[PDB]
Amino acid sequence: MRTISFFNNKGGVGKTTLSTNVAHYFALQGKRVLYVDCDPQCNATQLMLTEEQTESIYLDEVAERNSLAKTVYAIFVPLREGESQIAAEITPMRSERFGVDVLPGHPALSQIEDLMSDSWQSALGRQTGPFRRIHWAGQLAHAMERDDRYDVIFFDVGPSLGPFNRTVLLGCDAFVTPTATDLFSFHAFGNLARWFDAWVTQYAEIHEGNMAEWKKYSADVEAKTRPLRLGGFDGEGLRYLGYTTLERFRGRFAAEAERISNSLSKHSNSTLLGHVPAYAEKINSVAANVYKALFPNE
Repeated sequence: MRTISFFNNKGGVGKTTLSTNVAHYFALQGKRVLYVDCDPQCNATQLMLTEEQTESIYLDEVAERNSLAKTVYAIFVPLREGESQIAAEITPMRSERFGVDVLPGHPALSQIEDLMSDSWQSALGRQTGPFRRIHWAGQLAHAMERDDRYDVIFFDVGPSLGPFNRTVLLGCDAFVTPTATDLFSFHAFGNLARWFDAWVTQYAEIHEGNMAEWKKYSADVEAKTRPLRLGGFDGEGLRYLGYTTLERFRGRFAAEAERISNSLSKHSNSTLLGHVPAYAEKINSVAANVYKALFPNE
């Protein structure tokens, strides 16, 4: 059970199209894929699901709160109420087009972004409670892997790079970063590398400091901590798979990409998965490279 994600500061329509296409490809390689839309904009959601399915979730008054249970917002209800365990009981929807179950998004995730910022804050203070709450990402990945419901999970994040999106990377085993190559796009991609190095180090403390604290007040801590896939599938942490372009910076990109790769784990590769402009000729190239890196074993 692996988790991938296509993170990016710039953010846009191309990042969400690359994501969905790669997901589709993994599906073709005979793999049960789950696509979780954690973007308030719900771009990937309103793309993989038909209007039928769409107006099916966001169908007056209190009856609207029925969508909060049919989307991804659902898994957070318990965490919001104080508890420290997501709701494994999720029910995604099949995407006929892409052939991958997708967990519909919801513009109400803006409230979950506040829940994560407050959690990440307290977690800094070595508060075991919210500490294991920022691990909701891996907590979902673990519930899936355990019930053997999916082989791969795609976490589609938004442009933001605050407390929330951070907690999404914590659930990822790897991630790619699609860029644009223009001036502003690159200037942003540069600031992105700086950001990683920053929060990854902060987390490194969050982890060490919380684990040591918990451990000194319990012995079953080694088990209560299993449900939140710490470190990923191999415990080696988040891994950088490389980047993708959508010129004058041909070097500056591959240069800053290394800073990102180095900033993270050792298994981190900083190659260039390819470019994305009958057409599936280029996308196939990327999806396939992202696949070989995620599943080196034939």
